[PDB]
Amino acid sequence: AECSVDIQGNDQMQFNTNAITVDKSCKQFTINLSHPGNLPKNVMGHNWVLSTAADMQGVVTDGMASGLDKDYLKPDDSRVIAHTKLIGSGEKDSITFDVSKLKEGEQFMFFCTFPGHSALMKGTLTLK
Ligand SMILES: [Cu+2]
Repeated sequence: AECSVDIQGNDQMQFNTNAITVDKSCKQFTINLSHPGNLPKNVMGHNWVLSTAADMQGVVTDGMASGLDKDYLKPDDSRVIAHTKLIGSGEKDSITFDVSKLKEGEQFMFFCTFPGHSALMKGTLTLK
């Protein structure tokens, strides 16, 4: 019914949710990411990245090593199901993905891959 979620990342490196539900009747699902903090992208950038639970650590680790120009994602990373771009204070970005990409019998996590943020900026994404 709701086939979208609004999510915020702030200067305190908090997402305003750590559990997202995706209604299976949704053909597509949309994440609307915003940055209500004051700090710029280069030191407080936030993105919203989706992978299986198992793939999270790898996506984070390799993303951190990728650098700012790459939005802290490994280019062509096969583990990344969907992702917004990286944004700083006052910016916003949306990503819409096909719900068909989420199989039953699997665990999914969302997270920000800006260096260090995933300690706090992460959570679960679950079909409903
Ligand atoms: Cu972040």
